[PDB]
Amino acid sequence: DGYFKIYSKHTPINLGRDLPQGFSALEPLVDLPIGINITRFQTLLALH
Amino acid sequence: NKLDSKVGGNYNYLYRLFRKSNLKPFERDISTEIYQAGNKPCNGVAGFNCYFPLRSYGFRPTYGVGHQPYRVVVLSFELLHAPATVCGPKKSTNLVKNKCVNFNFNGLTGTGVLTESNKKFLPFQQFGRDIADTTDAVRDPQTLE
Amino acid sequence: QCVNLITRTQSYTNSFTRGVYYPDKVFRSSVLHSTQ
Amino acid sequence: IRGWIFGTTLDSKTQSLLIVNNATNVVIKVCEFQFCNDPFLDVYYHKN
Ligand SMILES: *[C@@H]1O[C@H](CO)[C@@H](O[C@@H]2O[C@H](CO)[C@@H](O[C@H]3O[C@H](CO)[C@@H](O)[C@H](O)[C@@H]3O)[C@H](O)[C@H]2NC(C)=O)[C@H](O)[C@H]1NC(C)=O
Ligand SMILES: *[C@@H]1O[C@H](CO)[C@@H](O[C@@H]2O[C@H](CO)[C@@H](O[C@H]3O[C@H](CO)[C@@H](O)[C@H](O)[C@@H]3O)[C@H](O)[C@H]2NC(C)=O)[C@H](O)[C@H]1NC(C)=O
Ligand SMILES: *[C@@H]1O[C@H](CO)[C@@H](O)[C@H](O)[C@H]1NC(C)=O
Repeated sequence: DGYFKIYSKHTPINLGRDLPQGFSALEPLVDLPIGINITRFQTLLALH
Repeated sequence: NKLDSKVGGNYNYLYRLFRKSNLKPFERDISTEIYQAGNKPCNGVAGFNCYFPLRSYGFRPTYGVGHQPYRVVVLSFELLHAPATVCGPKKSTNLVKNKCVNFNFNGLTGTGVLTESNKKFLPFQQFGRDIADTTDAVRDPQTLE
Repeated sequence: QCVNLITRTQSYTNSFTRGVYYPDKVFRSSVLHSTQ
Repeated sequence: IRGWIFGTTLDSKTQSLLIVNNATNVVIKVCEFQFCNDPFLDVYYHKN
C-alpha cells in the first residue's frame, strides 16, 4: 500500500553452520511510506 | 478561486490523463515520458496523437461555480491498534487500580478493573489480546507500565 | 567515480525455519495463532 | 555489509529508495538517483 516495512533480528550462533535449525522471529524496527513502485534492489559494501 | 484562481489563468496545476495502467493506492507518478496514445511507437518529445500529462485547468475566476479551484486535504489515518502519537484535546485523569472504572486508553473505551500485569510486552506493542479477540492488557501512555 | 568492482558469485541453500516475524503489533501468549 | 537500494528503474527516470548505514545512525532517502552500476561505500583515514 505504498508503505515500506522493515523487520529484523540478530542471534549468536555456534559454529555448526549458518542458517541453523531452531527458531527466532524478527521484530518490527522501521516503517516509512515511500508512495512508489519497487521492482529491483541491491546492497552497499564498505571497502576499507 | 479567491486565492488560487487568476484572470490570466493558473496553468501550473498539472493533471495526468494518461498512464499505461491504473496505479495502486497512495502512489504518485511524476515521470514526464511520452505516452503512446497512437497505435505505433511515438519516441522522443512528440508523435502522432501522442502526449505528455494533460494541460492544466483554465483556473480563471469567471469560469463558473463547481468548475473553479477547490483546495482539498484528505486526512488518512489508523487507530486503536498501535502506539499512538496524534490525537484530540481530551485530558488524562489520574490512573486508579483494583477498582471498577470506565477506562479509556488512547481512545480504547471500556469497563473493567485495572491491575499490575506480569506481562513482558515488546516495546512496539500497545495492546494485548485474548482468544475472543478483545483487549485484556494495555501499556499506559503516560508512565510506561 | 562511477567505478565497477563487485565480483559476485552465488550458490544455493535450504532456509529451514528462518524468516518468521511478528505479524502485527499486538501482544499474545500461550496461544496458536493462524495468520495470512 | 551496510545498506540497500530499492527501486523500479535506478536511473533518475523515476524516484527510488536509498538506505545507508555507518558507525552510528542510518539515513533513508527517496529520490530520482542516477545510481552507478556498482553502488558501494568507501571509508578511509583522511590525513587532513
Ligand atoms: C512498476 O514498475 C515496473 C517496471 O517499470 C512495471 O512493469 C512493467 O510494466 C509494463 C506494462 O505492463 C511492461 O511493458 C511491456 O509490457 C508487455 C510485455 O510484458 C508488452 O506488450 C509491452 O510492449 C511492453 O514491452 C514492462 O515490461 C514491465 N516490466 C517488468 C519488469 O515487469 C510496473 O507496471 C510498474 N507498476 C506500477 C503500479 O507503476
Ligand atoms: C553517518 O553518516 C551520516 C550521513 O550519512 C552522518 O550524519 C551527518 O552528521 C553531520 C554531523 O552531525 C551533519 O552535519 C551538519 O551538522 C551541523 C547542522 O547544523 C552543521 O554544523 C554542519 O555544517 C552540517 O550541516 C549532517 O547534516 C548529518 N547528515 C544527515 C543526513 O543528517 C552521521 O554523523 C554519521 N555517523 C558517524 C558516527 O560518523
Ligand atoms: C508530562 O509532560 C512533562 C513535560 O513534557 C514531562 O516532564 C513528564 O515526564 C510527563 N509525564 C509523564 C508521566 O511522563
